[PDB]
Amino acid sequence: AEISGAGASFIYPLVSKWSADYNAATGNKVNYQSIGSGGGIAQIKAGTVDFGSTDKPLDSAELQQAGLGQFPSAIGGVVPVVNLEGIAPGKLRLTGALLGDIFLGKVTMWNDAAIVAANPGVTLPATKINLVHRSDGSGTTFNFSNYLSKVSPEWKSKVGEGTSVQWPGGVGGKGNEGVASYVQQIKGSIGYVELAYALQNKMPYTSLQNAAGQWIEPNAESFAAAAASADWANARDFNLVITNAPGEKAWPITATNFMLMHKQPKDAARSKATLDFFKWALENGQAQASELHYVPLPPELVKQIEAYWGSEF
Repeated sequence: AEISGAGASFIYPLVSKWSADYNAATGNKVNYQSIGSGGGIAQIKAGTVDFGSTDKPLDSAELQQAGLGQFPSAIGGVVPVVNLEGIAPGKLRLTGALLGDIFLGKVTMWNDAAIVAANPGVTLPATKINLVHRSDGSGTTFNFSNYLSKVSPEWKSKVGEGTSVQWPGGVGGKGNEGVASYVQQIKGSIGYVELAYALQNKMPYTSLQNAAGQWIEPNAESFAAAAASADWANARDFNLVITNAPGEKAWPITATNFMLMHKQPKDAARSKATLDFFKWALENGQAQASELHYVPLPPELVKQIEAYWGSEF
């Protein structure tokens, strides 16, 4: 029995692993196309897939208009990644305001006084910062630009947030893989990817300062610390963005991937089979999530989701 899904590259490393493990355990096949959140929303609204995947949650008004249900799948994090010589992953430090100024093109050199001051003892080149951003409609760009809007008033007014924004500069890469590839190809570059892409490529991601003023390294622990303040119980359709999370251990660009399905499917058998996969992922696929440095959904959230499936589908 075969289900089809498409969307967010943010969750693709996890969906791929779950699909292989779910097949071993049940004999069922899950097919997933990594095409970005914009692509995911478009394909599910076109009815070409059984599920769409996006890291930008849709609001209740949009879900009602489209006849869709929405639920989280797993929590991850967006991380700034760099191509700098002699920098270990996590070593480079940026505040949210400084990261905003870099992506705005206000801070254009690696030896800019703010970068040097935040990184004592780090050797920085006297070269241009080469920006890399997503070219496609992206949930990773949504969570990144959403975070930047909260910590940079100039970013909020000039660029704002969304699956696509008007980037002041840089090159555009397709998908998280395309941003990773461009960062590897260009010396002195800076991009943003979901943590699993920095880890599989052995790329230097940066530390970021959280709203509590602590220097944080992106990992399942810091993502979980950010997720700990999420009020999922009071969210409608799980519409909640968890960037700039409070508290001492939170990674400031923590994000949730969401799955989208039709509340009244034309194929009841395939829709039931889709929910069969997601129930397995949330109940039996937590080790796989932790292994890839995602945060598996906690039990109360899984209960809320299963109740949502019951009432909406």
